[PDB]
Amino acid sequence: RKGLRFGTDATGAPTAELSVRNGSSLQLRLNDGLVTSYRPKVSWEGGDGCRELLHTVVGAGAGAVRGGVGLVLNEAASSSSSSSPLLGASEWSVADVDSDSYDAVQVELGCVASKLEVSYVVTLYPLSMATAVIVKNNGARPVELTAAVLSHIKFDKRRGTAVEGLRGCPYCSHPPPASGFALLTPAEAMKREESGWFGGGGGEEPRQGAWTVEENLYTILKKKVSRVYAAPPEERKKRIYNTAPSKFTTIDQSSGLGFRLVRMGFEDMYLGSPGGMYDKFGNDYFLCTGPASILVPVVVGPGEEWRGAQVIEHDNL
Amino acid sequence: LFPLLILLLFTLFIGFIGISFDNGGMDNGIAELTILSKWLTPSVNSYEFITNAISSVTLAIFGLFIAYIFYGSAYSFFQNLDLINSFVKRNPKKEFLDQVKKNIYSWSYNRGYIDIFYTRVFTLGIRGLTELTEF
Amino acid sequence: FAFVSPRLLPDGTPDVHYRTACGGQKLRDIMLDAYIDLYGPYDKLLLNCSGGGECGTCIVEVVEGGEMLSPKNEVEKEKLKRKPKSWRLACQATVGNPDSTGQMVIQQLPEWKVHKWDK
Amino acid sequence: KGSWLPGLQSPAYLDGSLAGDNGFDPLALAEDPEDLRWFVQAELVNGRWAMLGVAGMLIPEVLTKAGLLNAPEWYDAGKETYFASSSTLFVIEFILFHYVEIRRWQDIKNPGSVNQDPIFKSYSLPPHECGYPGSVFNPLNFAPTLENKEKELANGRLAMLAFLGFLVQHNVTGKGPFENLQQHLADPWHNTIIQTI
Amino acid sequence: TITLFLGATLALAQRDIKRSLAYSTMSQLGYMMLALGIGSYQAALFHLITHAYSKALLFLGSGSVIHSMEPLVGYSPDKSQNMVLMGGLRKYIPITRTTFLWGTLSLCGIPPLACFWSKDEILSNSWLYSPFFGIIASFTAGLTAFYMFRIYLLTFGGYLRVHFQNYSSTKESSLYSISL
Ligand code: CLA
Ligand SMILES: CCCCCCCCCCCCCCCC(=O)OC[C@H](CO[C@@H]1O[C@H](CS(=O)(=O)O)[C@@H](O)[C@H](O)[C@H]1O)OC(=O)CCCCCCCCCCCCCCC
Ligand SMILES: CC(/C=C/C=C(C)/C=C/[C@@]12O[C@]1(C)C[C@@H](O)CC2(C)C)=C\C=C\C=C(C)\C=C\C=C(C)\C=C\[C@@]12O[C@]1(C)C[C@@H](O)CC2(C)C
Ligand code: SF4
Repeated sequence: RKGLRFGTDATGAPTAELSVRNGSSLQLRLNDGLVTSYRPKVSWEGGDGCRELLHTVVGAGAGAVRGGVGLVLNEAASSSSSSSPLLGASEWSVADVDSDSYDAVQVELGCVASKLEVSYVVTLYPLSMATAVIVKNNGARPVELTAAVLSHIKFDKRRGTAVEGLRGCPYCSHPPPASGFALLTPAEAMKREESGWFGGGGGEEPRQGAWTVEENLYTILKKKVSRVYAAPPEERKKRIYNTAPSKFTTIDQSSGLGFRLVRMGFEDMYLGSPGGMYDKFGNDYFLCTGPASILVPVVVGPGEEWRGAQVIEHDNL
Repeated sequence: LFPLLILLLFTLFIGFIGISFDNGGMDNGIAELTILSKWLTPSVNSYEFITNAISSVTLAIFGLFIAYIFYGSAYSFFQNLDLINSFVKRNPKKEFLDQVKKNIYSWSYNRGYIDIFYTRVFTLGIRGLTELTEF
Repeated sequence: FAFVSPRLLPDGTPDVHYRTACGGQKLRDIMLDAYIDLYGPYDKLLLNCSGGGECGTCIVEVVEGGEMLSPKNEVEKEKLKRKPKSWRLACQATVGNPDSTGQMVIQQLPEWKVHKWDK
Repeated sequence: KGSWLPGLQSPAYLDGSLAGDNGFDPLALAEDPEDLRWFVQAELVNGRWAMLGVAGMLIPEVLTKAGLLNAPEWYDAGKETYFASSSTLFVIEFILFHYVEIRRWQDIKNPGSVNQDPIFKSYSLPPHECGYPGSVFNPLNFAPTLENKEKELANGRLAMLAFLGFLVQHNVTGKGPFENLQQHLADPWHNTIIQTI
Repeated sequence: TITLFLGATLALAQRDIKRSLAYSTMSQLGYMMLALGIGSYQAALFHLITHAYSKALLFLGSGSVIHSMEPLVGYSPDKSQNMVLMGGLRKYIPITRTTFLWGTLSLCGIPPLACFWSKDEILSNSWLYSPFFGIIASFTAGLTAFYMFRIYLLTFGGYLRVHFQNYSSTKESSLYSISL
């Protein structure tokens, strides 16, 4: 194969241990876009850093029911509200790997010939991994999409786990459920997010928002604590100057680590967490959160391009 | 770093000079146990002193606590942040409180105006007195 | 609606934020309405804060819509020796209450930016 | 792991799999694996019964000198008069122990053989780990994890040491060790092994 | 009891470590000057003995912190020694951090450490004299515990606000995002 500063390996499926001259390394699967693990250097004493994604165990055969970054793209079918037709179950072609040094590596997957031309770019910097999508389309009529990343981060104890930095968004407490949003989960993330403990916020389709909840968020009332945090669906996202929402941040009061989740070109943020039906998915805590553009259909055009990129910085050396 | 360490060794042992007034602290250790070593000076524990020290350390921990609330980080476990998540939501007197800020800082940056006083009085008084005794 | 547009805390391409504001107040309060950060890495309690005063830790850089602000004071002329003519203090400065049809673009705190490399 | 000598390399005998490994064999006794197992079991049992014994020494002494109770010294308890004479309880001890310990040894020779109570066929036993028996011994469902075996073995080693100390100090003195502690606290310099010779 | 409270209420919001330390030591000498004014100087001398070391340690630690961070920011006072662009150093220089903490806690007043058994005695004697400034002494004994820990939390816990990727981007930007 080809490789400069890593090895295109195989364990059940083709993978790659993207590495840098700092210790940080991500274990990306080639069978799909589902990154499996990402080990930065968080602390100084201890040789390296270890605070990865929540990577569930192998299941049937090759398993893969793990989640963790898996890009979930779809097509907003112009037939019904069926925003879950397909990921375009097809091949995947690696191309034009580059490093530029021994502290940066990025792979470029490609998938064509059934849907439009989809390009996927996964980058690893000395600190921050990143995922970007290109959705180049042309043909009979403009087609649509959802373009969601999930990125199920791992958190410490589910009793001291929360998020800062939003504090202001319309928060659109309406979740289209069963995958967070954007069905066709990366072969698994979570299923049928519901709440039956006590009175939860939102009439399931408000924009109650006007957030003004203070510095923290205290995400503990979970298994359905999941809500798009973007601007409301055209009630204010219609006219000029429609109050761009935000960029993210995280907290875990029991370890002392931070992981900023910057979005670029996407539209929303799916802060979603378990903590209810949790004793079936491990021990400590986790939650799915990432950007996308799904709150409205995403008509792109007959010969145009889409863009979207999540970046996971930590700035916590 | 050597002097820092050796002086850290001092900032903990020196408290044993006037250690306490309740049987000293040990029945052995003949090295001036309950004869507290400030004998160079001229020529259970007391309940009142106990409660006085309790009030002192209470104000101390209260100051430390407000300091940790305002400046301390959040990634630790000693900023509950539930209350912090409340005393921004229903903050009643923010319209008034900030003005107090607008005062207090405006003072400390002005260095305790008494400093400017000697400037606009003394070193501007003699500067004219010299001119007068010249003319 | 003195439509404002923030160029926030230099990021990769831009880092723009949008905000609809009814003129009449100062820049400080109108920013602290749209929740966008102004006081750099300066925290609540006492560190260089409290509005309309001395320290001068809010140095917003105005790019578009400059001909809609109050004129410069002399405290601005004093605490900004280092300034290029562009930016001001924004803590003793106001937008006109009658300018409801303005269009102003602002870059936030300088000295933490690498820009004018753009446009 | 924690080689008790910051410069010496640990021998291949004690890798670190077994709990409490520190390469503490300057005489190369257990360099044969089966003998290593033997001494593992021996250390386990010695430490458990040493913990038992040191408790039965210390706690009664302090509870008597506290005025809450009244019970003779562990050495002064033999000549004491009970509901049962010495020989009776001794032979009962002998028969019961010749049952229990021989079952233990049969388990040692054969992993998973003597499991069931051969009286009734249910209620018997879940398969165990050698040196760490099954259900009827750990009723509170404690998970036999690491930092439990290590704490056990460390406490047991120190208990062995403390028991040997009790014995030799009774030899040289014949007095209650807590009284030795009180005399010590009086003046550690005037009260030590030096003066009593 | 005038210079005590005055030095106390000027260490607030003073963002220069080698200046706030001076304000703190003046507010501390206020206590000695008060204690002498009631006859029980046998505790004033003890308080002075404690405060000497408990402040010299802090000054030396501040010098070390300045010279440690001085290569990152320009060679300039008020560009260094200004603990608002500094802040968070527990990870980078431990041996000169534990000393700062165990000195500033002693100065704040905690039973096991020093500078405690002295100011407690002099506060007791002050209250025994008269509440008129006993209450002022008692209040400053908490205001000091506030700002002495304000300094430490400002300049020893955080993300090194110079670089924490929200305001300044000087770590990694030219990293060639999604390619041609
Ligand atoms: C748990 C272990 C332990 C403890 C707490 C003590 C404690 C004590 N022993 Mg002792 N002792 C021990 C084990 C222990 N011993 C062992 C194993 C032996 C046999 C070698 C002896 C033999 C011995 C004699 C012959 C005498 C004492 C005496 C004493 C008392 C005075 C101290 C002294 O003279 O030096 C103790 C002398 C020793 C030889 C002890 C050596 C113990 C070895 C080095 C291991 C202990 C290391 C341990 C980590 C450090 C202490 C731990 C402690 C701080 C918790 C004191 C209460 C004296 C006494 O009762 O007079 C008041 C006395 O005459 N001991
Ligand atoms: C409890 C109630 C209390 C009430 C108040 C009591 C106050 C008593 C003390 C008065 C204050 C003293 C502050 C000194 C500050 C200082 O040293 O400034 C430094 C300047 C430096 O000069 C200047 O120095 C300049 C450099 S620089 O600016 O200083 O850096 C230089 O450029 C310039 O040429 C030069 O002129 O010094 C002066 O200009 C004047 C010095 C002060 C002269 C005092 C004379 C004696 C006063 C006695 C008062 C008695 C009152 C009772 C009478 C019955
Ligand atoms: C100390 C000890 C063993 C120590 C062995 C050691 C350190 C060996 C170390 C080495 O091998 C290694 C590690 C490696 C080699 O290269 C080096 C050496 C050095 C060779 C065992 C004690 C073991 C001590 C034990 C088992 C004590 C048990 C006590 C009991 C049961 C008490 C019972 C009573 O107290 C009651 C219950 C009631 C009372 O009234 C009556 C009685 C009967 C007195
Ligand atoms: S006015 Fe001067 S002091 Fe008041 S906030 Fe703006 S900058 Fe800080």
